Order: sequence, then structure tokens, then C-alpha cells
Amino acid sequence: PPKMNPVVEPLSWMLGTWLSDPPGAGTYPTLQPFQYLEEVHISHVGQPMLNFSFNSFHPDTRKPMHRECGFIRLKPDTNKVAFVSAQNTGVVEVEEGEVNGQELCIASHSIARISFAKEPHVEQITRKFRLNSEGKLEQTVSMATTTQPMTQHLHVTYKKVT
Ligand code: HEM
Repeated sequence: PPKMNPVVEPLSWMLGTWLSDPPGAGTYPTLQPFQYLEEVHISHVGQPMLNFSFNSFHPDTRKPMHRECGFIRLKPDTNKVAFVSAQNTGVVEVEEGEVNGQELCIASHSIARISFAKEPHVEQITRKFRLNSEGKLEQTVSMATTTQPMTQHLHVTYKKVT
């Protein structure tokens, strides 16, 4: 209901409640391929930023899996974007980059974790968000871990439900 702060207009295409369709696709050189369901809620309350919650679930049992939440800020009147996330693995990250048209490309510069986080530890993350020609939201996530160089981990497209 609050009018949207002009600072976040360059990312207005991300706003909504979204559901992975088809299921998200998970991979890594060390992992068997997997699928997952994900609910994405991207919202705002009038501040110069977006609020997000991304919650994934097992496609069959619907048991909760990865979860994260945070904020997406922009430098006013620019296309420069900064993303902060806390993840249920006990990991936090700061990613920055830019939006051009309806594509956002960001990369981590800072990652920290809890002392008992499960190994292997992630060292670098990059994400690409885009709105495709059908009006669906796409996210692709890549990462490097202590033992694996930068490569794709996740790809998902979402249907807006709300
Ligand atoms: C930016 C967000 C994420 C990061 C940084 C991240 C990081 C990682 C890392 C470091 C690993 C271990 C890699 C290895 O075993 O070599 C992993 C594994 C895994 N992740 Fe992700 N992850 C993310 C998002 C997700 C999401 C959304 C899902 C959806 C369910 C997911 C599901 C899994 C699964 C199933 C595994 C392997 C579990 C196993 O070892 O059996 N992750 N992730």
C-alpha cells in the first residue's frame, strides 16, 4: 500500500510473491543434481530498499530446506545495487553490482559464518536476477567453495502469484 520510494524503481520488476515453476534446479560438481520448491517474497514498506525472504522446500516431502532473508538497497538515482542476506546455514553475505534494464547482476565481497557452520565453506557467491519475456522472475546463483572454483549452484524461474 505505501507508495514506492523512487530509489527502488529500477528494481520494481522484482516486487511480488513468487513461486518456483518448474521446481528450482540445484547442482554442483560434488553433488547429485536435485530439484527444490522455493517461495520468494520481495516487498517494500516505503523505505529506499526492498525486503526479501527466500524459502526453499523439498519438492516431494515439502520439508523446509535453505532459507534466507535480507535487504536490497540502491544508491539513489543510480543503478548501483547492494544486497545483504542472512542464511539459515549460519552464513551472512554482502553482494554488490548493478541493474541494467530488467537484469540484476551482483557478486559477494564479504561473507562471514558461525563457528560451527557445516563444511565446505562458501567463499564467493554471484547471483543474476532477471525478468524474462514472459514476466517470470529468474535467479541463477554461482559459488566457489574452499575446494571448488566458481561454478553454478542454482537456477530457478518463478511465477508471480501475488
Ligand atoms: C546463495 C545461497 C546458497 C549458498 C551460498 C549455498 C551453499 C552451499 C554449499 C557451500 C554447499 C556444499 C557444497 C558441497 O557439498 O561441496 C551446498 C550444498 C547444498 N545446497 Fe546449497 N547453498 C545455497 C542455496 C541453496 C538452496 C536455495 C537450496 C534449495 C534446497 C540448496 C540446497 C542444497 C543441497 C541439497 C546441498 C547438498 C546437500 C548434501 O550435501 O547432500 N542450497 N550449498
